[PDB]
Amino acid sequence: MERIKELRNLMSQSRTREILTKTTVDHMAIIKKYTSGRQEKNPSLRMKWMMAMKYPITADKRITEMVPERNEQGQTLWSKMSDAGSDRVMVSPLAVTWWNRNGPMTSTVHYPKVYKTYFEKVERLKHGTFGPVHFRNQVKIRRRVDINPGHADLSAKEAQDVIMEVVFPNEVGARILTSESQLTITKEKKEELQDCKISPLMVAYMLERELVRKTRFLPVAGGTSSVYIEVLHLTQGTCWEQMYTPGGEVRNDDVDQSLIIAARNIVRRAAVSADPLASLLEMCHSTQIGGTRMVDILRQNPTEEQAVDICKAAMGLRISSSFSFGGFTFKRTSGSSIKREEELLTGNLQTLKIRVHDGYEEFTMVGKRATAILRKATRRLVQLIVSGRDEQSVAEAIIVAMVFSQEDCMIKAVRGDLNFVNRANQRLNPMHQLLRHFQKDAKVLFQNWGIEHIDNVMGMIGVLPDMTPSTEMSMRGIRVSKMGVDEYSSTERVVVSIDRFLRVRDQRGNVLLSPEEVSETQGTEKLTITYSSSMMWEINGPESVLVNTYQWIIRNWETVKIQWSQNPTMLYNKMEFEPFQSLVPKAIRGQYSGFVRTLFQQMRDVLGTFDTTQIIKLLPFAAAPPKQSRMQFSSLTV
Amino acid sequence: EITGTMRRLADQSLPPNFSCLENFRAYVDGFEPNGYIEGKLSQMSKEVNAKIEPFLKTTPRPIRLPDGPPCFQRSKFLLMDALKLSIEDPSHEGEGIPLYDAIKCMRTFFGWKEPYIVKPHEKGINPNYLLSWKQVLAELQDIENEEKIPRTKNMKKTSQLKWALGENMAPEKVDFDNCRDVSDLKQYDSDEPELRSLSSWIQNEFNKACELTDSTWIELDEIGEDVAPIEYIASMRRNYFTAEVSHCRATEYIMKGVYINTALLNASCAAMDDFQLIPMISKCRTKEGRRKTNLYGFIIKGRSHLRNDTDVVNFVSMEFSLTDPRLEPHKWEKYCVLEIGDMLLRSAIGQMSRPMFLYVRTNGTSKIKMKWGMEMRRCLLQSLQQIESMIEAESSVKEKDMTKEFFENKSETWPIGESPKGVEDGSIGKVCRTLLAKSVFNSLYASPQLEGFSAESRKLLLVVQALRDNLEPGTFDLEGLYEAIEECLINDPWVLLNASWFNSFLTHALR
Amino acid sequence: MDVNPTLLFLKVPAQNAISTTFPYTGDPPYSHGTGTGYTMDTVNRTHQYSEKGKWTTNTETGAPQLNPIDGPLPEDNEPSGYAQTDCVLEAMAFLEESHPGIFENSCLETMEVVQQTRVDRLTQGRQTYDWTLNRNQPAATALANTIEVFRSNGLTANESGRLIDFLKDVMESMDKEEMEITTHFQRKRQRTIGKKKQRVNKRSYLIRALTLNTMTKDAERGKLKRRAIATPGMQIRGFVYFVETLARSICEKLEQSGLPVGGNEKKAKLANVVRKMMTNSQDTELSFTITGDNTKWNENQNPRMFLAMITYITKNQPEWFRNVLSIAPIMFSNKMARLGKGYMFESKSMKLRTQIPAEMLASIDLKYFNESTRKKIEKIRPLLIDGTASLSPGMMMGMFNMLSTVLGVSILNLGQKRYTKTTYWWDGLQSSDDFALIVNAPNHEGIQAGVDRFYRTCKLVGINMSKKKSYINRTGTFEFTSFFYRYGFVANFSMELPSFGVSGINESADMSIGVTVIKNNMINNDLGPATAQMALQLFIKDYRYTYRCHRGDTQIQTRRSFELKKLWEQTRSKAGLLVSDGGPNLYNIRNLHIPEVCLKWELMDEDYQGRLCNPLNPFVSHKEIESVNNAVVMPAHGPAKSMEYDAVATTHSWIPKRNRSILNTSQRGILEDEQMYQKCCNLFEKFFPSSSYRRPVGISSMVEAMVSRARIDARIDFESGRIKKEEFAEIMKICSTIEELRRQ
RNA sequence: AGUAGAAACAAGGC
RNA sequence: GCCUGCUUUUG
RNA sequence: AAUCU
Repeated sequence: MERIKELRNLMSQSRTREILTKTTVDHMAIIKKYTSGRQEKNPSLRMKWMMAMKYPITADKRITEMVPERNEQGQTLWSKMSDAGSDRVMVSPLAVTWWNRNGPMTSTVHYPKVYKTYFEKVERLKHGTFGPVHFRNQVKIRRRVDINPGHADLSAKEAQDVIMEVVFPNEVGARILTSESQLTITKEKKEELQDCKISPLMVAYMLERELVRKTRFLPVAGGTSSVYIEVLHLTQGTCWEQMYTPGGEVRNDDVDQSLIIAARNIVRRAAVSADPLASLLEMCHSTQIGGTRMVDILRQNPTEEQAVDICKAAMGLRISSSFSFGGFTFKRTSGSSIKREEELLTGNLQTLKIRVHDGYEEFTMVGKRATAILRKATRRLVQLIVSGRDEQSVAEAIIVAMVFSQEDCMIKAVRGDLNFVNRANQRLNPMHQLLRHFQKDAKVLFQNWGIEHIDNVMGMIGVLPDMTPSTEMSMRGIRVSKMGVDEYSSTERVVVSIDRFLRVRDQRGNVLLSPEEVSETQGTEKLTITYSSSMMWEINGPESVLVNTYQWIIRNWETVKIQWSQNPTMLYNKMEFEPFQSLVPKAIRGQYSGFVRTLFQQMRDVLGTFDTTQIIKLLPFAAAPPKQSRMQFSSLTV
Repeated sequence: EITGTMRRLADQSLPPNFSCLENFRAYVDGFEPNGYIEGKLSQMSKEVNAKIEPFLKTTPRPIRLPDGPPCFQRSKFLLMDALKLSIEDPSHEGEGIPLYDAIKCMRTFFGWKEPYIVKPHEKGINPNYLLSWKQVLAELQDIENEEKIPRTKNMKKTSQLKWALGENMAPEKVDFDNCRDVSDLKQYDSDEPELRSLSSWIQNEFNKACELTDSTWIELDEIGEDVAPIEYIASMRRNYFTAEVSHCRATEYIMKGVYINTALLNASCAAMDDFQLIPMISKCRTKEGRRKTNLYGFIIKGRSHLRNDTDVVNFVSMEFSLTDPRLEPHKWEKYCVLEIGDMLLRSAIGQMSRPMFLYVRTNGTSKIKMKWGMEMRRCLLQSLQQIESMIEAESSVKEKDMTKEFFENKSETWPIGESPKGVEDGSIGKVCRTLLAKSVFNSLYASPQLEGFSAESRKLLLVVQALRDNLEPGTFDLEGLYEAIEECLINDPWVLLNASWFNSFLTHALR
Repeated sequence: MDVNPTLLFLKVPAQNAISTTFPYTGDPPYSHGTGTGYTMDTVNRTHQYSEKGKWTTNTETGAPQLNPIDGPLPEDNEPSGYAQTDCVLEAMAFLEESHPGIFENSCLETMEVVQQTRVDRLTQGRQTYDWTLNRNQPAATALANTIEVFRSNGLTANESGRLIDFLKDVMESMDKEEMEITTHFQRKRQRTIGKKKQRVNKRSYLIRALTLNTMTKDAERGKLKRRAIATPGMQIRGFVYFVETLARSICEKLEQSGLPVGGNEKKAKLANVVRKMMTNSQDTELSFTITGDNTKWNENQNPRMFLAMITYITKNQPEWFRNVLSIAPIMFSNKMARLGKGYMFESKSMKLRTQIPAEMLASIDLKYFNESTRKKIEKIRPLLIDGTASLSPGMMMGMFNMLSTVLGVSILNLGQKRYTKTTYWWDGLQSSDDFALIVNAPNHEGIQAGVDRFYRTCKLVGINMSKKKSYINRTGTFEFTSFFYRYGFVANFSMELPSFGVSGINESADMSIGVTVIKNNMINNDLGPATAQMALQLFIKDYRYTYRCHRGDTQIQTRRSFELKKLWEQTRSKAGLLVSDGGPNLYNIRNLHIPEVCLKWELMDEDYQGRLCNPLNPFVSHKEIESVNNAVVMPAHGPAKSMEYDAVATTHSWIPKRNRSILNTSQRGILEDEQMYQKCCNLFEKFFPSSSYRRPVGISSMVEAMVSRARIDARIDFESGRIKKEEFAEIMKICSTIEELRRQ
């Protein structure tokens, strides 16, 4: 009613009429950023200079009917002079404090729900639990980490339409909402923010900060989750760690990830020790994750991974001998396997190293909206049966199985820019990258796989490149079935035994797991893992391990220098050099050991030869059991 | 489609053996390499080279310093030669009318004389400075009889201050078609500055800036209550830091400059046409916990219509001192020095009656220089940051906090200065004060020469470090680097002193 | 004892104390007058280092242009702009040979970008030289005036809203005889403000479209003498946008580049690359590192080599792509340069001063000038055409840094040991005008030979190395863009020192930025906790003194020391007040990551809480999502970056006032245009609220959509809701009158 | 005079 | 008497 | 146990 009158007042004029009539809506975007200049090249100096003068601030003109021209002392609060390219009028910083001591009031109960992120930080610092401070040698590594983790369901393209429907429900257009999480969030935020008058723009900005994800490169030690990165200025320093545990609730992805990493590191050390099982138990007791102890997560949390399974079985629990790949849950049912550490090329000519497995083996793939049975050999697929619901479910299962097969028909079907490193020369994982490449569409992998005949057994359905069943000839090894419900609930955990050297065995006597199946990969925990035995660096990472090993031997030089001469075998077989040995490759440990021990021995034999740097350098390599040899080395790899 | 004009510009935008864009495109499309770089290298002269000049101990020569008349003083206020009158007023930093405090601190001195000149300026008119002092006194008197101190005193615009503040000195701005046939019409003078040689007083100023004192000069804001252990650790670290830092003359100069530049900027924006009297006031807490107010002198601001960041506001500085100007007159080239009184110090010489001088000057400043002197407290961070780094670098090694060991036990020391019999070491607090004074002097004596010298000497510092680390360093043109360093040493005392220090460093290093 | 801080470097290494060598607590050097002299110097320099080439006269501009390409080979170690085509193309060919598919994929990405992007992308950026006014203006203002003159002449393809159509228009505008423009004036005796039409012949329009503006760069850290820089126009902007898009896409796929990555990404990439080199290197092999800068980098580099590169990278692509990427190096090979403000003259006898514009240096007697300037003008006078100098043989500072990095990596890729055909080899890291080389060989003779071959292979392309500023040591220590690597990168903290004060945006924003830089420097740099507490204290002192907001329990008289005391005495809970309202500071390391309103929200009084945080306040202004909590800040050694600060919209979130000098100038009429456009756009946001969150789209006039939505909302709100019949009839009447005003 | 330092300020515009 | 105190600053 | 600017 009042804005249409303003439109009439504008249209009555001549220049403004000419602007309204002869200006399209796509040109409005350009002229709204038209100006003489709005750039300060030193804003600090301008503030210092302007806050020394009267009337440096600007405000709307309706302040003239809300604040008086001057106060009781006679100080003027606003002027009659107007800003340059605006209707706004110049005012002082006294109008502000006048408003804040004598101005109109409102209700501020909606405010902690709009600005939810900020008040969540508040409540999450209030209910936090501090702990001691530990001084030590700290190594930070630079990584991409999340500031805002966002809503895991919305993908950052649905989130903007959600924001549109909540705040601007009539200006959204044709987009209907499809997912159920969208409708849930929409109704929640729509009944919360019902008749607020803060501003739509600020509500939208804050909903974006709530829902969409946001990353940053920073130097990091300890935890990588977002609740631990907002306080990285307080938990981590150059020489000091501060124990801390935020107060809110934690997502379980972080917990299972951190348990997996912790268990991997623990197993990696424990394997090279003399009694692996005792060391493993002592490490699991003396360690905790996000404040909660590790035994609690190990008893409560069901998670599929080899190292977690060894830990659980060592606690006398029932294991799910299983793992994960591409969102599917694999349980081996036949055969052995060994990795090979090999190298190859792609169709786009990028070179890459991978670990290809040995032996014939069968597997029982499982998933959320599919199911499958798989048989394969070294680098070669043997057969695949599928039980998906929709056709694209079978497509997912087939591309996952093809990647899992490690066949050259898949490697030589890679086309386009597929960079196998990050934007900072960081090695991503090859399997995940291939599996991401073939998820846009795997047209070339289907058109290059092959074709076979079929026996037409069971009336089983044929494969589909693009939804075309072929009931007599089809892709090699790939068949299809159909099920309305689950074939079998394979979530049935078994009882096991363990040797000292961490060989898991079923009730019969066969072998199920071993410290060779755990990954050789070095990850970075999402929750801060805290280890309190005597030295707090023996599960922290390779860099810390190196620095702290050499620092320890420096500090204890006074007794190592004399133990090195008399009874040195009791110095090499020492509990401090075991985290180091986990980094030396298993093939060249004893060769290095024999090399170094012969070095030190003939360094003792002839008189007048002593270099403390050599002894401080080569001791962590003489820890291992000695294998003799005849060759020589110019360097030593770690 | 490229057509018309933009084809022609395309044909005239290629190498010289081409006349059409399309023939060039065809040459590119048919390009297969058949060893061209090898040929062009084989043709090129062997005089085009990158021969490696080794860098050894006997290789680096000293940096040559300029020759000329000795260097004078150029700060905006006196550093070591300054005197303060005090009354022991119990008010904090920004509290209280300053003209009233000034009158009160002038009442407490007995010994005023009829002023007369001791050391003239030799390019000015010294009676005008004398008369300006007398005018200041008359105005301080007629303040008292006004029934309320006004916080802002304007002065009368008379011949003395019009001369001393540069009024109607600018030339008039006209059109070139009205000044063509003028004889001496020429370009603004744009020449190499006058060279000036190093003197001994800058090192004594720096030595006194690094000194302890019997008073406190900085009272810090409160912060929150400490809830975590590391907050308490940081708090004891901070107690030590603040103890070392509040007792230092460099902090006194910080507070002085911040006060004066703040005052000048605010008066300059507020009163652009009026002349204004501005006292130099400071606040301390002496050894017994008593607050003290301190008067260093007076400033008279002139007109300050500053349309631009570099435009200059002129002012007249008056400062009290006890230091005779007849012993280092080359330091006081820009000053007239009067004699204003006598003073009886805590005396073993019966009662002393040492004379008392007033150093008078015309100076000038800009908005950006004021802005940067209005925020000198950042210097306190720089120093302290480095100190904590060192501490942390040992705390990582010996897994414990080491602030107490360093600050109390004086175990570890670092070289700080050169004495007869050679290198002398100091404790972490001495290092802190030395770096603080370095930053303060960088802020007070800032010039483009310092920028240049810092960069070009960073390079040589790093190649020397590479020699000490035994990394086989080398160069391609070292005399070019020296000629580039020496290009920036012209006339600034602070920069020449840094160069002298660098030569001493090369002498004590490179061994 | 006489004190020497430099002797500290006798115990602590230079990299672990390099912060002492940065005098960034003092004012930086500034320029005071004209920059004409530095412009002349750069012109005559780049015509000096390319002088043995051949001269020609353009048929379109009439300008003398110097072509040094495929010129003679150098005979000494002085700079040279004598580039060779065959070696550039061989460099590109071997680059594609080593990293196949790089150009194809980059070209496909850039083709998508070319097809989709819009003209509005030119609105966001830095200032831009407007040929319509012969000075610099913001980007959107220049775009708008250019579009206006185009539509006034007949070029209307940009109505499509795409960029490539605007480029077709600017191309089609060159084939016109007489362009027409409009100019601002104003007269006062009564302030009359109007416009006037004028004409521009074809050659005039060409020199105006091809020219760049020049100015001197203030606030430079690290130099005794001032530098000149250039600013390009509106017509060379979309083309260079696409070219730098292509170059970005390429350089992202190269392990040697450093330009598209910032902050810790940069250092991470550098460190990973150094480790990769030291792993591929052998143990019997000797290894050295050159820390190097290039001299006269932007004067030697020629656009014709860039055209060669472009035509090799677009090999086997559609001709429209090849022809829309070939126009930037063309237009930067026929470019010109405005000289600047001019000079000022002085007479002591008559006591007067005068100014001399740069557009009379060809028609002025040289008696006035001094020797250096006389020589400058004497050399440059041939190249003058309508107040702007021809400048073909080189670039200017700050453009084509990506493609120049591509050439640098092309030269670094010629050390793979299958292209040297020998036992020495090399690799390294490159950013525009800075590099780190690493050379491997079994002896020092091979090291010298590799250094020589790098120097010569780089001179065959126009890349000259500064021997005066470069040095070679063993591997482990080097310097790259003021990053000092010593077996690992090292913290400096003095580059970040001018970021520790009041930023000058508003109370809330300055507060948030002040605490946020402290916690950032705690993360990235090595600012300790105690020093951070001190930083808080000092920041709060500066905050209080600047904004005149002291504790309220103090006796410091300011202009608003009375309002704050009244607020203090009204208030019961005093720990809930903000530092801007005269309250305490509850900040510490524990809680640096929380705003000032949520930190103290349970401590506030409800009346204060509702007054402060009120949407009806007249002080707040939020306009668009890309400017809500985002401020431009100006670091040391960089361009003006944008900082994100977490804050709550309060009555302290005010905007400050404007310059107001333009009232006194002929171009005063831009204010009125701005004002009217802002009226119209504000009303549009009243009708269409999403217009500030999502870009509108449509072809109708604004009034049409406005009155239509008025009618619709009226109907829907009368049917079931608030609107009665009287309001309905009245506003429909107003809509009718709006139609009678627009259609007639 | 003074600030400053390769060109300007020492008020400017109508 | 009127108006102004950054109307042109690379990446 | 990861792949989102």
